[PDB]
Amino acid sequence: ELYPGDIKSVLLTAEQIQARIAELGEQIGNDYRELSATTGQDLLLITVLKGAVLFVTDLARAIPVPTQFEFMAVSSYGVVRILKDLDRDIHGRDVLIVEDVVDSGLTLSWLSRNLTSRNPRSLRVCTLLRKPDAVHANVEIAYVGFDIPNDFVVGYGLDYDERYRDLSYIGTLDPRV
Amino acid sequence: LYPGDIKSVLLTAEQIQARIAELGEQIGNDYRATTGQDLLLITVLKGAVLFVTDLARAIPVPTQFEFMAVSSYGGVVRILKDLDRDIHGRDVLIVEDVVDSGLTLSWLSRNLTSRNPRSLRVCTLLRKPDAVHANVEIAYVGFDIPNDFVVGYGLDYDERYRDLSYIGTLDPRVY
Amino acid sequence: ELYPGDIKSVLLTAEQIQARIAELGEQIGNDYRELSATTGQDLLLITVLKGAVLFVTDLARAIPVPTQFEFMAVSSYGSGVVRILKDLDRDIHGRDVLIVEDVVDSGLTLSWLSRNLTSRNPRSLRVCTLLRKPDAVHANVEIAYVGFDIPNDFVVGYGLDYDERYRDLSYIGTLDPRVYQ
Amino acid sequence: ELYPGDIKSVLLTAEQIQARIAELGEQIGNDYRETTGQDLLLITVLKGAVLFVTDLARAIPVPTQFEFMAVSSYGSGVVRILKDLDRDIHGRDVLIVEDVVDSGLTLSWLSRNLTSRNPRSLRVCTLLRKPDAVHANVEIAYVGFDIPNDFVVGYGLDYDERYRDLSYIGTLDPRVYQ
Ligand SMILES: O=c1[nH]cnc2c1ncn2[C@@H]1CNC[C@@H]1OCP(=O)(O)O
Ligand SMILES: O=c1[nH]cnc2c1ncn2[C@@H]1CNC[C@@H]1OCP(=O)(O)O
Ligand SMILES: O=c1[nH]cnc2c1ncn2[C@@H]1CNC[C@@H]1OCP(=O)(O)O
Ligand SMILES: O=c1[nH]cnc2c1ncn2[C@@H]1CNC[C@@H]1OCP(=O)(O)O
Ligand SMILES: [Mg+2]
Ligand SMILES: [Mg+2]
Ligand SMILES: [Mg+2]
Ligand SMILES: [Mg+2]
Ligand SMILES: [Mg+2]
Ligand SMILES: [Mg+2]
Ligand SMILES: [Mg+2]
Ligand SMILES: [Mg+2]
Repeated sequence: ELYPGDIKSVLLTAEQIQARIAELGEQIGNDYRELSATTGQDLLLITVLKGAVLFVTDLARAIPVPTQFEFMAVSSYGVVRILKDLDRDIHGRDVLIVEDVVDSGLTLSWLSRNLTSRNPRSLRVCTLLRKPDAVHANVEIAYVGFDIPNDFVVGYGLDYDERYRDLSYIGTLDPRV
Repeated sequence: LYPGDIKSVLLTAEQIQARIAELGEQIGNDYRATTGQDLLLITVLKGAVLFVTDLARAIPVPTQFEFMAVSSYGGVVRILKDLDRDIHGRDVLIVEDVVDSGLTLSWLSRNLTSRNPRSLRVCTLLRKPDAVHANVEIAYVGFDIPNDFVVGYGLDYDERYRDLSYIGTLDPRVY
Repeated sequence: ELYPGDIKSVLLTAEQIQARIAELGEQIGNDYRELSATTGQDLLLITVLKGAVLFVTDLARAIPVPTQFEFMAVSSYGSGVVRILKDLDRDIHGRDVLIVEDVVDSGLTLSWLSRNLTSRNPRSLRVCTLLRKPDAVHANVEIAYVGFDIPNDFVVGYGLDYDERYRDLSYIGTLDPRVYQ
Repeated sequence: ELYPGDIKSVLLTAEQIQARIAELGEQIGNDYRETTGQDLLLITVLKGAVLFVTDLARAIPVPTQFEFMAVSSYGSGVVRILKDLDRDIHGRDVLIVEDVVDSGLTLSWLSRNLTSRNPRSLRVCTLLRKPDAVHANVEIAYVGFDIPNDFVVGYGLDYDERYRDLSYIGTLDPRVYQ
C-alpha cells in the first residue's frame, strides 16, 4: 500500500475502472466509426491537465478507432486563465472532451463554449466520474464512466494537493488529511 | 487501426508493460520517508504521457506529476508551459519516451538543475544509438532500439499512431 | 538616420501622431469619465503583443482618467484562428474594457479577440486602433476610436514592423519594396 | 490629477525622467554602435517596464528590437515562465530593460536564464535602483536613478495594478498599501 491510513474507503477498484473504460471505448468507437472514412481525420481527444491524463491514456487505447491527443493547461482567476492552449486548429475536427470528474461543471461549461467557437465538426464530452452537483449545470455528457456520491475522492489522476494521483484505484480520502 | 501503415512490430504491448514493471520496481527500490516528499516525475508533452502514466503506477513509491510543453525555435527550445510548482529540494525524475539527439534532454537537464532539486535523474523508455553523442547521464533505460523511425505508445508521425498499445515500425511509404 | 535606404516616405510624421493621440485621449476620457467614478473601477486597456505596445503607452498617458494595463500574446495556427500564448492576468468580468490595437486590416484577429473577450462578460467592450486600412473601414467589429485612415500601403514604424524591425521608429513610414521582397 | 489624495509626494517629475532617458539612450547608443549586422535586442519583463522600454528605445540612436517575457511566482529567484521569448537570442546583443531593482532575485534568475541561451552580449538597464541593489551580484551598466527604499508608483510602477499610467513617479501614501 502506498498511502496507509489516508484511504478511508475504496470506491472503485482498478478492475472496475479498466472494465468500464473497455466498454466505454467500444461505445465511443461504435459512434465514431463512420467518421474515420466518412471524413478523413481521426477522432480528437482534448484533455485538461492534469488529473485526466491517466484516464485519457487508457481510454485512447480502449477506443477501437484511431485517436489523437491534445492537452490544455488552465488556472482559475483568483472563467479560467489559459496557461497552455491547443497545438492544432480543431476546425472541422471531431472533438471529444475527456475529463476525469464533473462536479460543478463550471470549467466544463467554459471549455465547451471555448472549443465550439473554434468551429469543430462535432463536439461531445466524456468523463470518468460524475458527481451529483453536475445536474445543476447542464453540459450534455454523452459518455459517463461512473456516477458517484458527493464525497471527495482520490486516485487514478485525482488528487489532494498533488498527491494520490498514482493510485490504480479510486478511493475516498480520509478527512484527517 | 492503421492497416498497411505498420511494417512490423518492434515491441509488443505485453513486452512494454513487462519492462515498465521492471523499471518501476527498480526505480522504487532506489527512491525508497527521509524527505517527507513524494518522488516527482517531470514529463515533456506529449509523446511520453502514456509512458509516464503506466510507469507511475508501476513504481511502488508515491509519485507526483508535472508536465512541460515546449516548442522549437525557428539545443534550444521555447517554454510554452512551465512547471506548476517549485522543485527546490525535490527528488526529480525526468521521464522521456525516446532519446536520440538528446538536445532537448540536455537543455531540460540544465534548466531543472538551475531550479536546484535535491536529486535529478533521467528515465526513458527508448534509446537510440546516437544518445551516446549526447552528454547526459541516463539512469533508467527501457529498451535500446535502432535508429529506425518508430511509432506507437505515445510516439507519433504527424500526431498519429500515438494510441497504439505497441511500438511498431512505420512503412516508409507513409513517411 | 536609423534605417537609411529603407524608409522611402513618411506617411505620418512623429508630430502628427502625438497630436492625434492627445485628441483621442481626451475623447476616450470624456466618454469614460462617467463610469470611472460611478463603478469605482479604472478603465481597462487590453493590448495584443507586441506592435501596439508603443501606442498603448502613449495613449494611456493621454487619457485624462486612470487607466490600467493588460497584455495578451497570441499566435496563428494557420492563417481568425488564433492561438493564445499568454492569456490575460485578471478577470474581465464586469470591467470597462477598451481594446487597443496598432492597425486593423483584415480584422480577423480583431474579430476573434472581440468574440473572446465578450465571452468573459465585460461591463463594456470597445476598440481603439491607431491605424485603419481600407478593408477594415466597413468591418463588423465596431471601432469607436480610429486614429488614422491610411491607404493599403505596407507601413512600418511606431510599433509596426517587418521581420521584427523598424519598431523603434518614432514615426510611421512606407517601407520600400526592396526590403520586403 | 488622476489620483487626488493617494500620492504623498512627487519623487521624480516627468521632465527629469525623460531627461535621464535621453542621456541613457545616447550612452547605450554610443556603446552599441560598435559589425554584426544585427540590431540591439531589448528584453522587458511585463508589465511595469513597458513604459520605460518604449521611451528608451525611441531615445536610443541605434536600431533596437523588442522582446517581452511574462513571469509569475512560485513562492520565492524562484520564478515561473508564463510567456517565454518568441525568438532565439543566440549570438545576439541583449539588453535587459528593467523598471526597478530591489532584492534583485528576479534579475539574478533572468541573468542566468538568458545567459544559458548564449547571447553575444548581455547587459542590464534599469530606470530605478533601490539601496539593497546598489551592490548586487548582477552588474547593471545602466542605472537611471538611485532612489530610497520608499515604495513608489507611477511610470509603469504599480500597486494592485494601478497608478501605472502616471507620467511621473511618486511616493504612495501608507493609507493605500496598509
Ligand atoms: O473528489 C475529487 N477529487 C479530486 N478532484 C476533485 C474532486 N471533486 C472535484 N474535484 C476537482 C476540483 N477542481 C476540478 C475538479 O472538479 C471538477 P468540476 O470543475 O466540474 O467542479
Ligand atoms: O522513432 C521516433 N518516433 C517518434 N519520434 C521520434 C522518433 N525518433 C525521434 N523522435 C522525436 C523527434 N523529435 C523528438 C524525438 O526525438 C528524441 P531527441 O530529442 O532525443 O532527438
Ligand atoms: O502596413 C502594415 N504594417 C505592419 N503590419 C501590418 C501592416 N498591415 C497589416 N499588418 C499586420 C499583418 N498581421 C497583423 C497586422 O494587421 C492586423 P490584421 O490582423 O487586421 O490584418
Ligand atoms: O517601490 C516599488 N513600486 C512598485 N514595485 C516595486 C517597488 N519595489 C519593488 N517593486 C517590485 C515588487 N516586485 C518586483 C519589484 O521588485 C524589484 P526586485 O524583484 O528586483 O526585488
Ligand atoms: Mg479534469
Ligand atoms: Mg486537483
Ligand atoms: Mg518524449
Ligand atoms: Mg512527436
Ligand atoms: Mg495589433
Ligand atoms: Mg508585425
Ligand atoms: Mg521589472
Ligand atoms: Mg507590480
